[PDB]
Amino acid sequence: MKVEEILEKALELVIPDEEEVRKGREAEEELRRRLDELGVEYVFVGSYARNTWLKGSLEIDVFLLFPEEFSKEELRERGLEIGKAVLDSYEIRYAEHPYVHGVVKGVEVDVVPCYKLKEPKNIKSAVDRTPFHHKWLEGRIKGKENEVRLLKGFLKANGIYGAEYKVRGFSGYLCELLIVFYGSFLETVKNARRWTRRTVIDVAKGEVRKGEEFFVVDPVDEKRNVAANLSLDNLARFVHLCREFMEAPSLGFFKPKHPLEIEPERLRKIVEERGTAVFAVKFRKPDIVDDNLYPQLERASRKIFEFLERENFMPLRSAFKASEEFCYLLFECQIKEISRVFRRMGPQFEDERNVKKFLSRNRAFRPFIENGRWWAFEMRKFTTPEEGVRSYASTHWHTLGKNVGESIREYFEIISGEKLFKEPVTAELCEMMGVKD
RNA sequence: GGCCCGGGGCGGUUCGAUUCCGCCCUGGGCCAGC
Repeated sequence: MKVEEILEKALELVIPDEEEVRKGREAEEELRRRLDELGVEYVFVGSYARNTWLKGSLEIDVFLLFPEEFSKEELRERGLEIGKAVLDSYEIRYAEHPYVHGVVKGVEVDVVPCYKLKEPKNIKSAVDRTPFHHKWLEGRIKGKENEVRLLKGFLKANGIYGAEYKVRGFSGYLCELLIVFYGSFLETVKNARRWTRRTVIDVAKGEVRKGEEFFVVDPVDEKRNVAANLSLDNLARFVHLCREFMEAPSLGFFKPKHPLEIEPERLRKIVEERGTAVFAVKFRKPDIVDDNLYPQLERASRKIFEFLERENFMPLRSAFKASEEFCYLLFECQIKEISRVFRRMGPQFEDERNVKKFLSRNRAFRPFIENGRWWAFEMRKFTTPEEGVRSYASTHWHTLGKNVGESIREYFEIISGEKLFKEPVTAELCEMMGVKD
């Protein structure tokens, strides 16, 4: 029930078992031969090449080295030809440039084209930098592979493992740099508790300093921040997570939490107890990749949240969920209904010119003075949050992300009441309201 | 696609807008993809 005790039990959940390892080995061997028969110049990279992959995430990464002088077109075409001839099954994928994904003797494989270069400068795509990251990591991580797995298991279990937009957490590469720096999972965790939003971790200089933002400098390029996409709040959840684990080590820190679903009836009662306005904007999920979609759901959610606050509906928090089918932007406000009348600030009494224009507007109520300036009573076009967002979304669809906005323009609706509790959003709502138990 | 910085045009709203809500062109930086 002590740190060392728990970590020994944790390796069991993070380290791949013999069969998963053997399987991976037989795929590597078979893949090596198929490539050598074609006399292809390649290099194995990633967590599989450095035996640092988390149990259950076996995936082999093969990068095809190409002469610096080739056109990007050659790399894709020849790269496609090679992946095609060497994979049991294939499928083109797309990052900054297209590549090939597939299977070999049961395991997931990525056949990626890149330039074989000496010295990081002259890098044309992120994929060119990968081989360099690999060379730097291969000699320094050796011997600490399980410290990397324990760290990965910890972040994954707690929903902040990857660096893609759906997570905004800690990439694999970042985890290995963290181990090379701190020496182990426990040391990483012990020190992370002292991290601030101004921390700068420079692996190459073996230094830690104060910067303007959380910055983990890439050993292979000092101008690159490896944790660039680690969100501020995620950085915060990690720090607090380390403080907790060191205070009461548990195996539950490496185990994914059960969705702990709640019956909608109880949900309704809680929204009743809160006396707030809870609603969602439902529309169709545009057919695009998570990496383009989630940042859009974030913008759309934010723009609307801001509309709600300047409109005085006192928004508490927002959320959002995607599905195969639709997208939901969730909201909770403190004001279910606001009066129709509100007060507008006018000019100071001395301003005769502007006071006159301020009174020229025929209004239903006749303005008044207070503290030296005129004020007017005006009437709102809407008096409820839902009613406000129907207006906002209908006319400001274009500011909600290129795709999400285009979809909301062609269709959207606002759900509330029971009708909401029946949509695939009860989990997001529970996280958004702090529902506990 | 999203984020940061900067140019040139507009619409709306307001007593009053560079200053709030937004739309066109447009220069550079960065992020995810592995």
